[PDB]
Amino acid sequence: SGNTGSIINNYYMQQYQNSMDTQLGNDWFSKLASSAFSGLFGALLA
Amino acid sequence: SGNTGSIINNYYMQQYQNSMDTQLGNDWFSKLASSAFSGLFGALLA
Amino acid sequence: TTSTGESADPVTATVENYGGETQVQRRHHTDVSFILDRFVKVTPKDSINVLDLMQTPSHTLVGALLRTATYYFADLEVAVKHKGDLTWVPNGAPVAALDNTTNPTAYHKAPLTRLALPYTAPHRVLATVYNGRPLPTSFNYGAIKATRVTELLYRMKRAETYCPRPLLAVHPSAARHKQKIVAP
Amino acid sequence: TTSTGESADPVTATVENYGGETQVQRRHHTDVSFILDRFVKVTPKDSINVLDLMQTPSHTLVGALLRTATYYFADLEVAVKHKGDLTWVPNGAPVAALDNTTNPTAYHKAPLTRLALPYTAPHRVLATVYNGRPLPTSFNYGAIKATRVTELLYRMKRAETYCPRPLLAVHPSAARHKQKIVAP
Amino acid sequence: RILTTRNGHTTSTTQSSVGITHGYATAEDFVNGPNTSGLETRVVQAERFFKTHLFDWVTSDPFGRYYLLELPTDHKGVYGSLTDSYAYMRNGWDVEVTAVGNQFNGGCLLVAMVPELCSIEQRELFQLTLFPHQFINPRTNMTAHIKVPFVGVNRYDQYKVHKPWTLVVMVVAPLTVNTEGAPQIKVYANIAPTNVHVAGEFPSKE
Amino acid sequence: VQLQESGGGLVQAGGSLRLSCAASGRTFSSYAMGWFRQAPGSEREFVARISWSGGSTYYADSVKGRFTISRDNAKNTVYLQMNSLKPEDTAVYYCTAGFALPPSDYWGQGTQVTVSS
Amino acid sequence: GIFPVACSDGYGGLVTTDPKTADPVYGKVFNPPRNMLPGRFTNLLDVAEACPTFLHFDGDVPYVTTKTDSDRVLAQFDLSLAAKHMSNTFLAGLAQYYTQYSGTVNLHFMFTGPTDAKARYMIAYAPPGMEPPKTPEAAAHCIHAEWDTGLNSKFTFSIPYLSAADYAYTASDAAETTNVQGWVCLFQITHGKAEGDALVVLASAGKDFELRLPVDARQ
Amino acid sequence: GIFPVACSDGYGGLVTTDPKTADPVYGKVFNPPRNMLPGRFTNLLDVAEACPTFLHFDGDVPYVTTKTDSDRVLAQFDLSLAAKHMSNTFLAGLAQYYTQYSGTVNLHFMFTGPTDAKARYMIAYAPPGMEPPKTPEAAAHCIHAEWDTGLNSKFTFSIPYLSAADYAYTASDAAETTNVQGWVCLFQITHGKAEGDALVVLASAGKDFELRLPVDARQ
Amino acid sequence: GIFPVACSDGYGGLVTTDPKTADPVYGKVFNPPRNMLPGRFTNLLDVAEACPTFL
Repeated sequence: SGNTGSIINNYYMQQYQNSMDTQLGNDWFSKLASSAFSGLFGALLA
Repeated sequence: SGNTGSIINNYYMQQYQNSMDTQLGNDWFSKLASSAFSGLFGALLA
Repeated sequence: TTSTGESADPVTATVENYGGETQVQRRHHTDVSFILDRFVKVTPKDSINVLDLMQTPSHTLVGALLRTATYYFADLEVAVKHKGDLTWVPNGAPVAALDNTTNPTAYHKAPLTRLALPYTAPHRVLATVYNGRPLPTSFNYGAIKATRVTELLYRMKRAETYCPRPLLAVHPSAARHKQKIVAP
Repeated sequence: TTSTGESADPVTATVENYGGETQVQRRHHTDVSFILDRFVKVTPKDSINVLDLMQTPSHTLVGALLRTATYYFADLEVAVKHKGDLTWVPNGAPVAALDNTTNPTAYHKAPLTRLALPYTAPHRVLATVYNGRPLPTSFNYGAIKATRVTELLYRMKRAETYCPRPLLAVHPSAARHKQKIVAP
Repeated sequence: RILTTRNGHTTSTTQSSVGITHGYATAEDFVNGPNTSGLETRVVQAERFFKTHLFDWVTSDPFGRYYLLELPTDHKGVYGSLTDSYAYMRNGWDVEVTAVGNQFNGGCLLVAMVPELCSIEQRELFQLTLFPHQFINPRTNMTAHIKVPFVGVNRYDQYKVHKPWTLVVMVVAPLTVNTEGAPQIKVYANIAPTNVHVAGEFPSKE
Repeated sequence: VQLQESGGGLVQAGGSLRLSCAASGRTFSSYAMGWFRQAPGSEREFVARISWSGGSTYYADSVKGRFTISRDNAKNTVYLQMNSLKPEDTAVYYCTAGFALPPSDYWGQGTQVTVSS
Repeated sequence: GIFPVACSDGYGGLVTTDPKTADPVYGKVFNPPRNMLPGRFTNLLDVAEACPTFLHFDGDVPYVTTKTDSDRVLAQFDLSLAAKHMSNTFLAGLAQYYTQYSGTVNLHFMFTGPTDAKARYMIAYAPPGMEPPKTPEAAAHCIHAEWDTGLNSKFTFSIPYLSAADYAYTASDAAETTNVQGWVCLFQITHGKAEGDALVVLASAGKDFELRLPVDARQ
Repeated sequence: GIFPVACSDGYGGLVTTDPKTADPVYGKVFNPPRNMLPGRFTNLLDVAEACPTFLHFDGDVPYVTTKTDSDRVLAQFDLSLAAKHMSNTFLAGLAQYYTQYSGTVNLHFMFTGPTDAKARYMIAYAPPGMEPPKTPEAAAHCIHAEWDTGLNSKFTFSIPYLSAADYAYTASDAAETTNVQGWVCLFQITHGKAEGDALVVLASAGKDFELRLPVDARQ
Repeated sequence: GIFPVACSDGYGGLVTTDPKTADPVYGKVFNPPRNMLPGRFTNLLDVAEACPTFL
């Protein structure tokens, strides 16, 4: 995900090298930028 | 392609070790040298 | 391309209006996780140094891009050049703990020593700006102690940012900002 | 084998004309990517050295074979012997950047330090000769700085060459060029 | 050996010709790049010949006499105006050079399209054949004809600060009249752009 | 394209100077013109501006009302009329050409001005 | 025996940006669950596309006021991310940390004047190599757009990326006298009763805007 | 425990030509698309086969003029890539960076004279071990070709690679008195009215020409 | 992190007869073909069996 160049598996368990995430129960800004209006608001001529 | 002696895969991703090429849309000189005319221009005798 | 500016809805006009053609983009270098993963220097203190991402200078590439998000999360990698035995302590542990070899301790091995540290704070995500100038003591990755530390580096891993904030450039006096660029 | 010389079309006559037989060729050693991949020495400057392939001497094997192509592309590997911390900077970045440890920095580890660097220039392919004596500042791989650099080497990777140019040998005074060849 | 070359509404005809030499490629590379955002356009009316004088080739010229001509040059036609109305251009060159003595003259010429020509060394001329070329041998042909694409480190170039191609004409053998030939030979060139494309209109002077 | 300042010198407080700047190498009536001043030991600061038409100007606050900028397109020159001079105003005064709201690029060498008190 | 190996010279020295991970000291911690917090952004460009910011003009105000005189040039400035006008934007905020960019930069205009005032404007792009235009009639030959005031208060104009090389430097080299990327010019065609009325301008990344090669320049 | 290993002596020292790659510092950059640019060459020999270049003769001219006298030897020189005649060629340009070669070297002849002049020439190969021939009648026993002027102005002759060892040194050793690869000799059989008329000569690699063992000799 | 390792003592010292190969410096050369030359012997005893010598 970040800057990592190893094509082989990390020697240490995923549980050590990193902190383990938990769950409960570009996300916003890319979903915002994808809705940008590229059109023309008025009638086109020629 | 160049001078490289490793029979095993490079430890780092191809994306790091090298710069990634892009596309758009010996090539010339070998295709030139392959068209050289080896023949005789005039009639052969003996 | 006309619209109502007061809407605040994003409107991106394109070159096809007057007959251009939009090209292809490759944005890898602006990716948050990519751009923030690297070492940045922090001026150490002789013995005890609390690991804090806000100690990075604001004008550095890692410092500035950090401060543009109110709420950030990431692991930490440190690179330290020190004398003696570098002792690390998790968040919220007493200062009297740094003197115990039982806590993680890296015996001196030249030239320097690199560690990887987890996100140890109790808060679900940390913050660059806090409304309450000071930031709460609970924002830190812990501290490190050694006989003396010559250099200290921070490298963020798995960075995640939220709620962007202003990012400022240098304000020129003339019409442009003219710097000497590397040339042969 | 007679033909019209003014045609400029390549004409290669063979030994079979007078009754010889053409043999087998193995050209690996003249391959562009193969022959240009190796280290060549460049006289450094005490602190800041802009990475440029034209700094290689013109008579060296890597220098000469480089200059025979107008348009060249390749990655770069450097091998540096230096004091202090070697700091690298990408193309077109300000000179004031070389003082930041955030930029790629290799802490001193004896005897020397080897890096691999990508092709960082904006131009699709670089050039050995430019019509505009000077070459544009945008041709470079960036620069490196250290307290002092004792030696510097360049190694090209994935080399690609275009539009060949003259390659000259030493002009003898006598009928031959006579050198002392290694002998027991 | 008759050859007729038509560019635009202009033509040229040569009864003594050795054919065409295609430099470095048979056809242009990709015209539409990421750098222009697709705002480039092709100018059709700009493709056509224009004529210029080179020099006078006389017996006194020894081996090594050379004449540089940088392209594009000062052009008063449509192609010249483009250079002032557009900040980015590209094009290929179709070059033709003509030196007419009679068939009793002797000596030979070498014409070449040399990309990025800066201060070629005297010894470097012996290898000058590496570039696209044709020999003009008055024994045989009066005409040399060369076609080359657009080359450069950029996909579009700014012809004010950069001239990619340089036409060079070198004397490989000195002239000899032998009393039946022309006393001297004048060298002319007939050149047309090809595949011109432009972008980035300037404002005007008013 | 090169600029040359002139009209500098020495003066005492309350005095006045008229600086002169000549332009060369291209059309002067297409450029905006402005002055910068570097006081010794301080970084260089902005002064004043004039549009090519001579219509619009802008003045630094400290120099606002004390100084008056004017250009002559016929004479290919621009003028800064300094009035009510004050020992702070001691500085080297750079003549600048340019396009942008601040004129910026194409600087002259600047002239020395020292007001004494 | 045991598996032999060769310790290679010039390898292993620490690299601040290197792509490899530290050896974990202290394991088995769990994070407090943070899932689906509001306002997340994974890329610093997306926040640049979705949130335009103000420019900078004389008097240090992010707007330009209509003017009545023979001078119709409303504002004129270099196209660069090092410009003084762009300096306050967020977009020119990220630039200082990257060497090169490509793609479109969008400008947003919003007319602030009262309902009884009407004006008509022209934005234009002057490519490099010639002095930029001082009059709308001179600029009319460039790439330009033209709009006027009405029900909609906002106009958006995409400034093309047009250059020889596929990328362009963010910083402005000191040896560069004239801008390499050319200028953009904003004109006032005419105005009904618009004297003293303000036009605020904004800038944000376009669709194809791309930014690469991070560098720490100080700043 | 942990996987044991043995750091071996005499390994790991840096080698300028070594076949391995540096550790990447700075990732995720994309190149501007360069695909299908004109005039590419992937091998420095192909440009040597497809682009012949001039030789070097007395008076520093790349041609030899017909002569009227009892002396029919037009030009004579060693077969080596270190010769003075070859020195200006591109082919002898690459040689200086390689130790050894094998294969055929082609020579191109083009008669420049006027249409009313006719000549007839002889090229011949004199192998080593005996003095090279001073007269065409003496050379007629060697390997040779013979051609004359006419409609076609150009002749091409392949000089064989003939040697004891499968490869031959490019450089010429100082302790070598007489060329190891022998000589090539160019004669003028006769000429109609050809006095003062020039013959330009060219040289380029053959089909089987092969060049190996790169070395940096200075030069 | 990165794959850890232990540099072991008493290993790695050079051995004149050791069974391992040097790191190649200079590649892509081809030999002149020597196949089926006369009088080859791959083992120094076979020449001792087939060629008696004097006392």
